[PDB]
Amino acid sequence: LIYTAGGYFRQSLSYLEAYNPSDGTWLRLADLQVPRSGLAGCVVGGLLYAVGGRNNSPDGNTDSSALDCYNPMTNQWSPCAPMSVPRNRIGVGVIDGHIYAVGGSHGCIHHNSVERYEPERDEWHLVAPMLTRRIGVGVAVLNRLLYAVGGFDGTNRLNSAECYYPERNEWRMITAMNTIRSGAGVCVLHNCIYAAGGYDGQDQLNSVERYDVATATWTFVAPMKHRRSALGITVHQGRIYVLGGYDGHTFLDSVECYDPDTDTWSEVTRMTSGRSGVGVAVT
Repeated sequence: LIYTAGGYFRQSLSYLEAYNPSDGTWLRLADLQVPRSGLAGCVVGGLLYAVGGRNNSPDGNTDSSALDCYNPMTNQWSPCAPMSVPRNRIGVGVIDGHIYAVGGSHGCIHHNSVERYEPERDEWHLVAPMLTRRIGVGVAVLNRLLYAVGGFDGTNRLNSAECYYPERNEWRMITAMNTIRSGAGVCVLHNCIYAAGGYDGQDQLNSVERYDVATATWTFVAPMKHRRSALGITVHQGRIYVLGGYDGHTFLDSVECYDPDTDTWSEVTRMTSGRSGVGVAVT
C-alpha cells in the first residue's frame, strides 16, 4: 500500500491514509500523535517512519525534530528518539537500514547538517553536513549513495545536487538539474533518479527530469498533468506515484502515476482531501 502521513491544508494534519492501487480504496489508520506538515516518510524493516516537519495550528507553530514509527501489524504509532534539531521541509533517505535526515529549516535557520538514525539502537548521530543549506530538499538513494537535490538556501532556490558517501562520510557536488526546484518530489525508479515538480520562485512546476549516474546527466521526461510543489512521491511496483501538492491556487488531492515503459503520466485517484507537504512511503 501507499501510506501518506501528515500534510497541510490551512493547518497541519494528522491523517495517516493508505492507498491500494488495485482496490482503489483509501484506508484510514491511526492518526499521528502530533499534526505535522513538511515531514518525510520512509520504511525500514517494514515499519513506516514519519520524520521532522512542523506543527502549524491555530494555537501556534513549532518545527519538529520528532521521529515516529508506525507498525501496520498493530496499527499503532510509537515515538522514537528525536533528531538533534527540528527539521521542517526535510528530506530523508535510507541506506543499510539507517535513516538519513537531510536539510530543512528551524525558524530562520537553514540547515546544511545531516544526521543518521539507527533503528536497532534508537540513536541519532550527526554526520557530515552538506555543501549547501537546503530547505525543501529532495532526497534519494542510488546504489547506497545519498543524493540531495534542489531546495532553498534561504535566499536562492537551487538546481544543484550533491552526493553523500557514507563510508567516506563526505559530500561531493554532482551535475545540476536543468530546472531550479524547491519542494520537488525526488525518488529512485528502475535505474535512475527522478525529480518532479517543485517551485522555482516564480512558477510551480510540472516538468520531470531524471539523473543517470553513468552519464552523470539529467534528461527531461514526460511531465505531469498538474503543476505542484511540496508534493509527496513514492515508487510502487515500478511506477512513480505523486500525491497532492500546491499549484499556487489550491491544495490538490490529485494523484498521478508515471509509467516508465510508456513515459506517460495518468491520474489514478484523488486523496480524501487536498493537502501538501505530506510524507509518503510503501510497506
